[PDB]
Amino acid sequence: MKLQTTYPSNNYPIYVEHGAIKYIGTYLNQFDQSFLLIDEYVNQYFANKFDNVHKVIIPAGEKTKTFEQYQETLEYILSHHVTRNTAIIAVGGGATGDFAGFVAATLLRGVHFIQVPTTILAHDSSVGGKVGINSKQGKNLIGAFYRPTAVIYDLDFLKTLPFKQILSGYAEVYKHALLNGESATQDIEQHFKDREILQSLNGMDKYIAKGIETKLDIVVADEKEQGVRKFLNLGHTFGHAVEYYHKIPHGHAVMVGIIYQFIVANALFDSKHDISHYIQYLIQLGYPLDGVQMVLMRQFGDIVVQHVDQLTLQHACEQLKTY
Ligand SMILES: NC(=O)c1ccc[n+]([C@@H]2O[C@H](COP(=O)([O-])OP(=O)(O)OC[C@H]3O[C@@H](n4cnc5c(N)ncnc54)[C@H](O)[C@@H]3O)[C@@H](O)[C@H]2O)c1
Ligand SMILES: [Zn+2]
Repeated sequence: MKLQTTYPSNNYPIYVEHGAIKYIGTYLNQFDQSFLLIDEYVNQYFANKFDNVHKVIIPAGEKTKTFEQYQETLEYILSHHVTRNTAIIAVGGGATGDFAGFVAATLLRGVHFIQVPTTILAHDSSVGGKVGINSKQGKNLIGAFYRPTAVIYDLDFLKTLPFKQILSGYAEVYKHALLNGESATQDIEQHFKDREILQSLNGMDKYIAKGIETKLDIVVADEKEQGVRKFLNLGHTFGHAVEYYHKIPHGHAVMVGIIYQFIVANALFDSKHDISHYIQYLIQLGYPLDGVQMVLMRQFGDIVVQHVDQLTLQHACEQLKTY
């Protein structure tokens, strides 16, 4: 399946399929040089699937998204007397994509950029143009909006994901379903009903694709997060925090924030959200359970963005600790 952005100009394809890795060669030709920036671990796993093109091994996961690693990689690459017709190919998860993407965005004011996502959670991150690094202050505080030349998503990369990464990635697949509606949420809940099915990845393809289409509507609609793209931050308000203190996986935190979010909506609008229902769903999936802006779902199809006071968040956290 090939998806494609529909902006008034400068659009990119999104190849989602088992074996899409092939499509990378078709591009590589039209580039002077190509820098294969690949994750430390990811390189171990697929160094062979890849062996004018240079491989740059960067730290694992979030370890590379530092301002320091940003200077070193740009410098190292710059030393290779590059040109504006150079491409940065990002092989790895969301962390490498963001980092490599920020290098590609700032190198010579912007060079060519190929996204090669290898995680479930990367179905979300490789789409939309958000790239960047973290700051000693907080998460993705420094970055840019920069459209890749193409997104090449090969589903076979997913076969080697520990369950920990499956769970983490699922949170985003599930967030999109939530944002996509009540019918898509009950649809995905019934399929991925337990840890076993989830861990097997059976049918994740369809849901991943569905997830990309959902976001592809929102980001083409509101590219710079000036309107509806803020709905994508569902459960990231409380998620982004929890993550930075307990350093759990990104997706694990989102789920906790998605629960939290439901609790808050119940306080304000009294949505009558079966919190007990969502909690049990996380338990069945195998999730280890151990005015501030905010994207709140008042009802499926009625997503809102508004401030919330400490007292409401204080009470929303009280309720959550119940579980
Ligand atoms: N719009 C956006 O740009 C956006 C949206 C969502 C999340 N994010 C960012 O993305 C990151 C989270 O995504 P992530 O989970 O992919 O991060 P990640 O890069 O850290 O990948 C998770 C782990 O999986 C390993 N891994 C990668 N591919 C693998 C594979 N096929 N087999 C086995 N192990 C593999 C990595 O080495 C890493 O240890 C965060 O840094 C977050 O801030 C950005
Ligand atoms: Zn996210």
